[PDB]
Amino acid sequence: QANTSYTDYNVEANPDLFPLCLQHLNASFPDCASGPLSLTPVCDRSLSPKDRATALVSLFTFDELVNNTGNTGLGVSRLGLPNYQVWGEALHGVGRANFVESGNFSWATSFPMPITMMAALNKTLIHQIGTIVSTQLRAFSNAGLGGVDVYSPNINTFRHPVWGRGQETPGEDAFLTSVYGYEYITALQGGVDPETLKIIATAKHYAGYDIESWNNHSRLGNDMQITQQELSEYYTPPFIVASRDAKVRSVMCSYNAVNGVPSCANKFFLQTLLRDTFEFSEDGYVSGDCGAVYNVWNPHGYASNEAAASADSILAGTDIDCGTSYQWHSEDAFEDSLVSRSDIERGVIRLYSNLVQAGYFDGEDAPYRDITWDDVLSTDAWNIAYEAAVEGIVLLKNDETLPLSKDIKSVAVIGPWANVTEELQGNYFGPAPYLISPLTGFRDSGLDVHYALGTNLTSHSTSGFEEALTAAKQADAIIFAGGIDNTIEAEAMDRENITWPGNQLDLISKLSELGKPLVVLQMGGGQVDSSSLKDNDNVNALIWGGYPGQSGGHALADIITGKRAPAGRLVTTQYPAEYAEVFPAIDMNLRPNETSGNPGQTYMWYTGTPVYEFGHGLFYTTFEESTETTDAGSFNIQTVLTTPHSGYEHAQQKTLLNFTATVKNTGERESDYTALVYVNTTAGPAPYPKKWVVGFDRLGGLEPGDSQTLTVPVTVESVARTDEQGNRVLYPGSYELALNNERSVVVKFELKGEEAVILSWPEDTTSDFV
Amino acid sequence: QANTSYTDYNVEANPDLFPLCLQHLNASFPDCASGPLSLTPVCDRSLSPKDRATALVSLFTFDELVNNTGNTGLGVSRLGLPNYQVWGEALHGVGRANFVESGNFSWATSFPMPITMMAALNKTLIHQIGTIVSTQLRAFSNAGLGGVDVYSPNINTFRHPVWGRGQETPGEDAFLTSVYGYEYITALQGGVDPETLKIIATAKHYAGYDIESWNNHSRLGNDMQITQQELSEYYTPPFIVASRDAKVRSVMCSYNAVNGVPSCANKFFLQTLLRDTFEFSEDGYVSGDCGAVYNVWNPHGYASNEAAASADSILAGTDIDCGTSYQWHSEDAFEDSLVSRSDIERGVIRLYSNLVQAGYFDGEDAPYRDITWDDVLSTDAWNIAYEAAVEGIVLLKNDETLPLSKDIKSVAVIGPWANVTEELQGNYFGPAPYLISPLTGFRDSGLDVHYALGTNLTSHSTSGFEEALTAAKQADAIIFAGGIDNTIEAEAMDRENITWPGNQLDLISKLSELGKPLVVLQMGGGQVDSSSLKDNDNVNALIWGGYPGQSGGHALADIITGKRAPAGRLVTTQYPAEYAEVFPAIDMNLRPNETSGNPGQTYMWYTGTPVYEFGHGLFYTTFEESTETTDAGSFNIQTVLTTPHSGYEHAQQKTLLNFTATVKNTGERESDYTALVYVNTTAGPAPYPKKWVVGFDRLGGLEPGDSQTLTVPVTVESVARTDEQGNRVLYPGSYELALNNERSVVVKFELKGEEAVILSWPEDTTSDF
Ligand SMILES: *[C@@H]1O[C@H](CO)[C@@H](O[C@@H]2O[C@H](CO)[C@@H](O[C@@H]3O[C@H](CO[C@H]4O[C@H](CO[C@H]5O[C@H](CO)[C@@H](O)[C@H](O)[C@@H]5O[C@H]5O[C@H](CO)[C@@H](O)[C@H](O)[C@@H]5O)[C@@H](O)[C@H](O[C@H]5O[C@H](CO)[C@@H](O)[C@H](O)[C@@H]5O[C@H]5O[C@H](CO)[C@@H](O)[C@H](O)[C@@H]5O)[C@@H]4O)[C@@H](O)[C@H](O[C@H]4O[C@H](CO)[C@@H](O)[C@H](O)[C@@H]4O[C@H]4O[C@H](CO)[C@@H](O)[C@H](O)[C@@H]4O)[C@@H]3O)[C@H](O)[C@H]2NC(C)=O)[C@H](O)[C@H]1NC(C)=O
Ligand SMILES: *[C@@H]1O[C@H](CO)[C@@H](O[C@@H]2O[C@H](CO)[C@@H](O[C@@H]3O[C@H](CO[C@H]4O[C@H](CO[C@H]5O[C@H](CO)[C@@H](O)[C@H](O)[C@@H]5O[C@H]5O[C@H](CO)[C@@H](O)[C@H](O)[C@@H]5O)[C@@H](O)[C@H](O[C@H]5O[C@H](CO)[C@@H](O)[C@H](O)[C@@H]5O[C@H]5O[C@H](CO)[C@@H](O)[C@H](O)[C@@H]5O)[C@@H]4O)[C@@H](O)[C@H](O[C@H]4O[C@H](CO)[C@@H](O)[C@H](O)[C@@H]4O)[C@@H]3O)[C@H](O)[C@H]2NC(C)=O)[C@H](O)[C@H]1NC(C)=O
Ligand SMILES: *[C@@H]1O[C@H](CO)[C@@H](O[C@@H]2O[C@H](CO)[C@@H](O)[C@H](O)[C@H]2NC(C)=O)[C@H](O)[C@H]1NC(C)=O
Ligand SMILES: *[C@@H]1O[C@H](CO)[C@@H](O[C@@H]2O[C@H](CO)[C@@H](O)[C@H](O)[C@H]2NC(C)=O)[C@H](O)[C@H]1NC(C)=O
Ligand SMILES: *[C@@H]1O[C@H](CO)[C@@H](O)[C@H](O)[C@H]1NC(C)=O
Ligand SMILES: *[C@@H]1O[C@H](CO)[C@@H](O)[C@H](O)[C@H]1NC(C)=O
Ligand SMILES: *[C@@H]1O[C@H](CO)[C@@H](O)[C@H](O)[C@H]1NC(C)=O
Ligand SMILES: *[C@@H]1O[C@H](CO)[C@@H](O)[C@H](O)[C@H]1NC(C)=O
Ligand SMILES: *[C@@H]1O[C@H](CO)[C@@H](O)[C@H](O)[C@H]1NC(C)=O
Ligand SMILES: *[C@@H]1O[C@H](CO)[C@@H](O)[C@H](O)[C@H]1NC(C)=O
Ligand SMILES: *[C@@H]1O[C@H](CO)[C@@H](O)[C@H](O)[C@H]1NC(C)=O
Ligand SMILES: *[C@@H]1O[C@H](CO)[C@@H](O)[C@H](O)[C@H]1NC(C)=O
Ligand SMILES: *[C@@H]1O[C@H](CO)[C@@H](O)[C@H](O)[C@H]1NC(C)=O
Ligand SMILES: *[C@@H]1O[C@H](CO)[C@@H](O)[C@H](O)[C@H]1NC(C)=O
Ligand SMILES: *[C@@H]1O[C@H](CO)[C@@H](O)[C@H](O)[C@H]1NC(C)=O
Ligand SMILES: *[C@@H]1O[C@H](CO)[C@@H](O)[C@H](O)[C@H]1NC(C)=O
Ligand SMILES: *[C@@H]1O[C@H](CO)[C@@H](O)[C@H](O)[C@H]1NC(C)=O
Ligand SMILES: *[C@@H]1O[C@H](CO)[C@@H](O)[C@H](O)[C@H]1NC(C)=O
Ligand SMILES: *[C@@H]1O[C@H](CO)[C@@H](O)[C@H](O)[C@H]1NC(C)=O
Ligand SMILES: *[C@@H]1O[C@H](CO)[C@@H](O)[C@H](O)[C@H]1NC(C)=O
Ligand SMILES: [K+]
Ligand SMILES: [K+]
Ligand SMILES: [K+]
Ligand SMILES: [K+]
Repeated sequence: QANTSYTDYNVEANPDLFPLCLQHLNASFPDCASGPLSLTPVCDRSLSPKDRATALVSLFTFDELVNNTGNTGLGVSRLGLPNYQVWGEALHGVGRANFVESGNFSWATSFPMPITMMAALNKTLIHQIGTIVSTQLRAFSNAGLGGVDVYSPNINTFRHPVWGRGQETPGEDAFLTSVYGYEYITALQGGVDPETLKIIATAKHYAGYDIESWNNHSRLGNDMQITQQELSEYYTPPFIVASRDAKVRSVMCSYNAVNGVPSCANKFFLQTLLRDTFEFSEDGYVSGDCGAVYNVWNPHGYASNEAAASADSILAGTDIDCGTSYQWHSEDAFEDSLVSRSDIERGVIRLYSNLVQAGYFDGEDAPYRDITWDDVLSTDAWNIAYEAAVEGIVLLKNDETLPLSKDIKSVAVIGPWANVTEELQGNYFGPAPYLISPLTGFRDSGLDVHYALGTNLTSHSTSGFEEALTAAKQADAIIFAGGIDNTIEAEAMDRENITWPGNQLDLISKLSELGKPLVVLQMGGGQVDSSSLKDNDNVNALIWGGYPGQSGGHALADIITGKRAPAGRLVTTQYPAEYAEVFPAIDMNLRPNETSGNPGQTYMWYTGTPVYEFGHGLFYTTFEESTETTDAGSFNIQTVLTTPHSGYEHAQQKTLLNFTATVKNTGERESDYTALVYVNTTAGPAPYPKKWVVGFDRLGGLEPGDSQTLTVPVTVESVARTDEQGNRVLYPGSYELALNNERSVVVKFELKGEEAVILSWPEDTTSDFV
Repeated sequence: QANTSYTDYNVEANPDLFPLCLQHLNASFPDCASGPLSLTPVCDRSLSPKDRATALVSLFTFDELVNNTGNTGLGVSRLGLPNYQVWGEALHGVGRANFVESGNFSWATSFPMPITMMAALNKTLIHQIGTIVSTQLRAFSNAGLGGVDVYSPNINTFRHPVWGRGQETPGEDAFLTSVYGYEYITALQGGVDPETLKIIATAKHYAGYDIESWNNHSRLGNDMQITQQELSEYYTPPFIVASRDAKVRSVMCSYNAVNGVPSCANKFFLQTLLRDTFEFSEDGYVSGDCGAVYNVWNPHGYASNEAAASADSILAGTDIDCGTSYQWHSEDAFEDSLVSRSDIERGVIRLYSNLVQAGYFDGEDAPYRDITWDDVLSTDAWNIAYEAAVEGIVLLKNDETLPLSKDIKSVAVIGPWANVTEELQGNYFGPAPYLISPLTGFRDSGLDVHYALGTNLTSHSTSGFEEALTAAKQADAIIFAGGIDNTIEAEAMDRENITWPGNQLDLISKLSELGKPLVVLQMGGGQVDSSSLKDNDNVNALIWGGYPGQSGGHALADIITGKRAPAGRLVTTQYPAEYAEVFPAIDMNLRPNETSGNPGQTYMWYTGTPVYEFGHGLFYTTFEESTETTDAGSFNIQTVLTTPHSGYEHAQQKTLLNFTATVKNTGERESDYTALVYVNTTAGPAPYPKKWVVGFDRLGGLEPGDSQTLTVPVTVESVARTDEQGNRVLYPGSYELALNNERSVVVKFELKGEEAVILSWPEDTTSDF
């Protein structure tokens, strides 16, 4: 929109937002004791949030209203209503507060990226990180340095491995991503529809959004073709959980179109599904992504100008524009009879219904107003950022080599990821209190360190190889730190292949020839094809370290020395290189299609051979896994659905059965234990998935010789399939539950009786109406 | 459904309901102190109604749930959840409680029918009647003789004069019917979204429902073709007001189809309009009319069988079935994958959310649990049923014969409506404490009364004429009581003409030849063509008495003797007879169509000459009306919509201007004064309405020589028209406001600027999908 020459947004994936949209605001609170609103209904705490917000908005002029329809809400000076910034961020830490240069409020805790947080398979960790982030956000708000809503979490799935924003997600699985959303959202908001909202969370990006730019296909003009079956079974479940179960107060509509219609103008998505099917809060608001309303016109061409784009997005259910479309074009829309004043008010009322419920109008003694800089210091000092990295690092390959023997006195630390700063933080980060590189972690370890760069991330020069081989020949062991970073994968920048960059694999190869223990760190969010390292017996160990955050280097060193033990697992598939060449990344069809050369997408459908599977991870000990009951027997679909469901809003939320096993540490070292529970079946119509996740857990601190019971509740809805119309359906037939990729424990069950619908999927009558 | 031989419901207008649907239930309250529910969340008074209702429904088995999807909810004995009857009625008084034969709870106050209540043009009267009905319903509830929801009020409009249920309505105008609805609903519920609901009201019948049976077109099979412009401008506003403004907690979906789709299976009506456009309560529930879900299958054929009818109605948003379709076919629908269990639960959760908000779970000290038989007696003793009849009687014709001069000592009281009982009550009534006929009113007046039947209502016999002509010759003055009743106009029985029945006009004609003062009472809800009486100089006076309720004869006699003075006005058009012969009553098009022989419908569009107009009524005095400012000047549409709107949810609810006039009693008797304020314009699309109502009021007790100020707020929304897509739009141009049919005061105003949409009408993408 603010471009200075011709810009084709069908190819360019970065919008050009106006400075008003990008402006940070100095935050403050309305004065309900003595200000102009003090004797008016918005300041009457006996009324509902909706009645208070409706009363406030009735006091505005139209010009005043329109100035508060965008993220940069200019306020209403006449009424003592402050400016209010909707555009906050908290992907993995406070991200878009008004950080000062130094001293108080100059930093916030930088956790690992979500892709690393999820690899821990610890739902309690995601919840605790959300509670700290929520506290830190409220500290910035009380200092005047931010608002009380954030555009987090990202609960899209990492469906295709090239995606430049997969790093922001909990991986490729809808079950894990749903649970991540639930934990992070309920932590941010301070409970499940609580008395006072702590931070308003925003589930994004709804929906069908998982490509930035691949092969020139800009997100801003992408029109993704998705079957109702796959929309219902895969592209929407995280949002169903966020809306129905976590009770999220905001959803962000995506830049892209689906089946012809931009999300923010998509009456089927916002009204028929989110509000009428997914039980979205009656007071919930939809934010457009930043420029997405403008994109309804340019470049989608769904509306013929920006005033018509604004009207179509408001009438579909986009309440707040991240942008300047509503602020600068809603008056023209009104004067051209495209919208009523009441239509424009509806979204601002919803926003302020949530600010009322967060205590914005309730004065200095309301909940969470007493959080200070000292609460940022004391929550950071818990070192949960370090704990998260320790739990989410994944061991892909090991012989005897890790943890390093007491005989290893010196390490050569080599490669582009060894000496780093902000690379540790991925994207959507604020300033950190410190950043510990892998180099620094080893320097702090008390091993002798010999550092050589060796090669840059994307280089075809061997200039630095000799210095690196020299360091390696004189050390007892070699740590090579490489992979990808946000110079390769970012917002508006998908990868065009899924191989290691530059000549990193060539230097690793030469390092493997020296007769020394060789440990490789594969960093970054997306996976790279490590088949050459898998196959090389002289590459002794391989770790995926993701984006490990402010304490990353200490976590990596502590795992490598065995001060801590790994138990993370991959939450995406590491595909072979050819996967990214053989079919278009914009093909949204999950099921294999030999005709189109689609081999099937994600661990659920892929018919090829991963380098390392979804759910792969190794330990510093051995486990023996067994169950008392390998055959859980039969359950009648009609019986399970027709008994009472005390404690659940819906019958299908009940536990169908517990997956239960005995896990014994039969090895030499204490370790945590991570478990994924997969279901597979021939029930329902072909084609059939290989399997799908129905549960997960992390057990803590199994000492050598000790046993712990694993108990994973498998719900009725977790084993439902999806019919060709998008209905969620329980089908009669044979099922198996399996522990991990190797299926160490298998529990069989049968569903008897007739098919039953558990979710009725509404017909899309709006997207193609004439 | 329960028919014993083949029944064609395309022609037959009465459903055959199963006895379970029709069964009255003994009412009781769940025990949240000591019963099985006491330790569960539905008995936790700290939670929301919705959370409490969701928690209750989660305790049920599916078979228990399904037994509570119909109006006759069987309860859940395991949980101590009582049976609960959703089918209550309170059209104009308690109507469907478990009345006992004699003594306490054997009767309730029987007010005039709505059509007579509205003719008073007294919005406070409608509210006060609702408050008394609400209090009497609560007395029956506390006695275990009723529930706490009613299928009232009827806020359809009396669009076509043949309709057998027009009597139940506030007349043909959408503004009046919207105000009636708002006042009666807020009175029933005990406020505007109050803390505790008093009685759950149900706006009915949504939508396009205004024909029973005319020319064998049964309501059960009728598929009414309505433009989006007329659906928005006329057939839905009373429901928009009921939902948005009165905050009604229930809507009843109608028997008929509109534009191919039965109302109860109509996603556009229930979801896109009522829920997504009209701000229906997030906890509100839709009831089908009694048998309506069954009719989605038989006879509409929208669904192929009763299970599919049930599933389509649930998915569209019909929460509760008045009938046995949900109770006896829901399980089949679930087992055939037509609905989920959550789909079936949604409607019962909505019903119980309202029952929780009415204090149903809150025990004997909850609000309204202290109302007893004492409160029926004390509210009845206020005599508001009498006052309503006095205020809603309409004087159509008079030459100073009324009120009767003191020289009249004897009256001949003749005709089929003289000696009556339940005729006074119209329909949807319970037992009354007493019923005063016109004959008893005159016997109580201290006039000497000579009674003669004269003729029966629908008679081809002159056998009683001689005895009536004799009584008339012997008396000083003749009162003829006639018209129509529920033997002519009823549910499942439209009129086939709009003329006086039998030979009543022949006997009046003969009585007009005797050189005595002659007063005719035209009784019943629909109008009959009284042109022969208008034109006969020897018919001295004509009164429209509607259905005037338990005290009706005292109200008529007190008007006629001048103990009270009439001020009511007609709330429907009295059309000439040929109006009911020249175009089909099932044509819903309001705008005149010369090709189809449609002359335009209602006072807003009719291009013919009424016998007596909508808004016509006479007084026992003369009034002089004037205003200081006849030109209120210009208003800019953008300016008016862009200033603040403090105290209003919507800008368009603001007053645009006040219509004000000085009204002086220039005559010799104290009188009330009634006013209709009409607007007319050349703004917006042709064709142009003749006029439409934007306001009304009733001033009280103007003594001779007394002046009062009439002040009627004209809101921005009241003068908005409707475009071809159904949007409510304010148009620039020239407007006139006019006091009454004679336009005694005219105030001009101009709107300037650009058209503005004040209500965006959503596209119907579902009806033809
Ligand atoms: C899956 O992920 C889980 C979640 O992350 C992992 O569980 C976490 O493990 C961490 C690492 O061990 C624990 O971190 C250490 O915490 C202690 C402080 O503990 C106290 O406070 C904790 C936080 O409390 C707040 O948040 C919770 C949870 O949301 C609330 O419930 C509280 O009310 C409180 O809320 C406030 O703040 C929030 C956020 O702003 C707001 O939202 C609220 O409104 C409030 O303002 C709390 O969790 C602890 O509670 C545990 O311990 C209690 C007994 O002490 C016990 O009653 C509780 O039941 C709970 O018990 C369970 O957990 C403990 C956990 O270890 C078990 O032992 C127990 O048996 C039960 O399972 C507690 O109240 C902190 O001091 C540590 O930091 C020091 O040590 C670390 C080591 O890593 C160093 O790096 C630091 O630098 C630091 O060093 C200082 O102190 C040293 C010792 O004194 C000293 O040596 C140094 O010099 C230096 O001064 C850690 O930060 C974490 O508590 C725990 N979280 C939870 C929820 O359990 C889980 O392990 C993981 N894996 C698996 C397999 O599950
Ligand atoms: C348009 O229609 C209007 C509404 O019907 C007409 O106004 C009505 O006129 C009638 C006839 O004159 C009059 O009837 C008399 O009422 C006498 C008792 O009055 C007191 O109580 C009533 C009822 O109170 C309850 O209801 C109202 C709400 O409707 C509520 O606000 C109260 O709190 C109370 O609630 C309780 O019951 C309800 C229902 O069950 C529950 O919901 C609730 O929980 C409670 O349990 C009040 O309305 C009266 O209020 C008037 O007087 C007070 C001050 O005294 C004023 O402050 C108030 O504004 C109002 O004033 C208006 O009316 C009075 C006359 O009453 C005028 O003087 C004044 O100028 C105003 O017009 C009282 O508090 C009752 O004793 C009397 O019965 C006796 O006479 C009859 C014959 O007439 C005999 O048969 C009897 O046996 C008795 O001997 C009679 O019933 C109504 O009170 C009045 N109603 C209202 C709402 O104003 C209006 O005339 C009409 N026409 C025009 C031109 O406007
Ligand atoms: C679930 O997937 C597992 C793993 O592919 C299938 O395993 C086979 O089961 C049969 C017994 O029915 C054995 O004879 C084979 O040896 C098994 N193969 C493996 C790889 O273990 C299982 O059949 C699938 N179950 C369903 C119900 O779909
Ligand atoms: C409002 O309606 C009145 C009719 O009541 C219109 O007044 C008539 O105007 C025409 C001019 O076209 C005259 O021929 C008639 O004599 C008028 N009749 C009466 C009874 O006054 C009036 O023009 C309409 N105004 C608008 C703005 O539509
Ligand atoms: C910006 O790009 C658009 C096309 O996306 C174009 O129409 C417009 O002219 C450009 N603006 C400027 C100032 O170059
Ligand atoms: C709207 O915001 C602009 C700045 O973007 C400001 O100059 C203008 O005064 C605001 N309008 C009103 C009515 O406050
Ligand atoms: C910095 O923060 C600490 C802890 O909340 C506080 O004591 C100190 O007053 C702050 N400094 C200023 C300048 O406010
Ligand atoms: C590490 O990188 C920093 C820049 O962050 C650079 O200044 C420093 O010289 C490098 N350290 C070594 C040992 O080369
Ligand atoms: C690595 O990149 C830096 C920054 O461009 C450059 O100065 C340096 O020469 C490169 N080193 C090698 C070994 O290529
Ligand atoms: C498989 O791909 C081919 C070639 O694009 C296409 O014609 C066919 O519709 C696809 N099948 C499905 C199930 O989408
Ligand atoms: C599953 O295990 C949990 C935890 O022990 C238990 O409370 C629950 O009753 C079990 N559910 C079933 C179906 O066995
Ligand atoms: C009732 O009438 C229907 C047609 O409406 C017919 O199908 C059915 O057989 C009748 N029932 C009986 C028992 O005659
Ligand atoms: C209601 O109570 C009466 C009196 O005990 C009893 O005769 C009748 O069977 C009960 N049930 C119904 C359903 O009316
Ligand atoms: C459902 O209602 C019938 C009566 O119509 C009754 O016999 C039956 O017991 C009820 N079912 C349950 C589960 O209560
Ligand atoms: C009937 O009502 C009166 C209240 O007027 C009360 O005193 C009496 O006890 C009641 N009769 C019975 C038998 O309950
Ligand atoms: C009036 O009708 C009643 C009830 O039909 C009848 O019993 C009575 O005799 C009639 N009165 C006269 C005066 O005919
Ligand atoms: C009027 O109808 C009644 C009842 O059908 C009949 O008994 C009576 O004889 C009729 N009277 C006249 C005058 O037709
Ligand atoms: C007038 O219509 C009624 C039904 O409303 C009918 O009984 C009567 O025969 C009709 N009169 C004539 C003269 O056709
Ligand atoms: C008038 O009626 C005719 C005949 O039914 C019809 O074709 C025409 O469309 C109608 N005109 C309007 C404006 O509806
Ligand atoms: C209109 O009349 C009402 C009722 O008296 C009054 O409150 C209001 O202020 C008046 N408004 C104008 C514009 O005069
Ligand atoms: K492949
Ligand atoms: K009679
Ligand atoms: K006519
Ligand atoms: K105002």
